[PDB]
Amino acid sequence: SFSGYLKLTDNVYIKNADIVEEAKKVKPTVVVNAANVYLKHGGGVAGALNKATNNAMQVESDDYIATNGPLKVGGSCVLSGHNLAKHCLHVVGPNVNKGEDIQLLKSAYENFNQHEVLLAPLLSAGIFGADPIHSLRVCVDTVRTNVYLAVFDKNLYDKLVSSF
Repeated sequence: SFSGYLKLTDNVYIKNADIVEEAKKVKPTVVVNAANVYLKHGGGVAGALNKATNNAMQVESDDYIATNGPLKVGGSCVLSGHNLAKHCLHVVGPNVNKGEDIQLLKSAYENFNQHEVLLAPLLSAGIFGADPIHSLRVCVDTVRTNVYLAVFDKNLYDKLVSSF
């Protein structure tokens, strides 16, 4: 199972790790993707997860969008985890860099409560533009299921732990 995590709360754990490498090692039931409404996995965590699946995640996602249309900001969908996990929970956090409402970050984290255990990134962090310290706070105050957070950046990981 998950190893090397620092326990933050009863159910939230954190590790300085590449979520792709973490998924390949653990092969969790659920890996969370930092998705956009179109499921266009171009950069950040989404681009990295999609590249690890040899673009199979993007092919599957384009078929999902053709059938269902875009997700809502704060919403999610469950798709295959391919070679990374049993399932991928594509969750759309607000992108501050597109003027999206940061209060939708709580709604985005509520999607995690439908899964008993998840490997996840901090929603709306990185290229989505939100403050990762705020994202971790919303995560701990919203997610009640077991969430194993992978923070790629060591300097950000240290700042998150030291300011928690």
